[PDB]
Amino acid sequence: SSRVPDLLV
Amino acid sequence: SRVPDLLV
Amino acid sequence: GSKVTLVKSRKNEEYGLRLASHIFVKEISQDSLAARDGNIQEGDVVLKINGTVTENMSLTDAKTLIERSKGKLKMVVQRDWNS
Amino acid sequence: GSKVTLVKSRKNEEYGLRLASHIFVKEISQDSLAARDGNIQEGDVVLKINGTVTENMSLTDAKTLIERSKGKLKMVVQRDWNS
Repeated sequence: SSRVPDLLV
Repeated sequence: SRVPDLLV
Repeated sequence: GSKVTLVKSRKNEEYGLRLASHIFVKEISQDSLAARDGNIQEGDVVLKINGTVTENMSLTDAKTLIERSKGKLKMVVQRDWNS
Repeated sequence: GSKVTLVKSRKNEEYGLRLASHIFVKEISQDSLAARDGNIQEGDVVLKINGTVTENMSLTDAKTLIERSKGKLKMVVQRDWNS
């Protein structure tokens, strides 16, 4: 994945 | 769901 | 990994695709709440967060659903080999 | 089919989840450009659209990526591992 950051929770 | 599929 | 090219012959044509999205568990951190839970696994497709269907939902909207309940996170997940 | 409840014990505690998204081909219309192409199958994950990687992207993001190319559409698709 790139450009859209991941969702870290 | 409330969010519809994307049709193209 | 297959490159595909679809070329229209008219402006009003359609490609013929119904696209959808799934949210999935990409990684679980070591020594984390998720790591220690028996019921959630890397690869799991998340069907619901805190009572809300996540089918076709953006990660931005998923983040707001998660932040809504401070302290607890309820989900329904499905094994990737079951979806 | 699997219920998950993760309960924080501290305010700054994390869940330990990295959640990502996959856009996938839910359905292909009969006799369509996509159907007649042969290289796309239902279940395929869309990895790239008009030269841009799609991972973590929303269906809205994909729609503008698709509309960027006026008459034509390029993608990279990949089989669902469990098909």
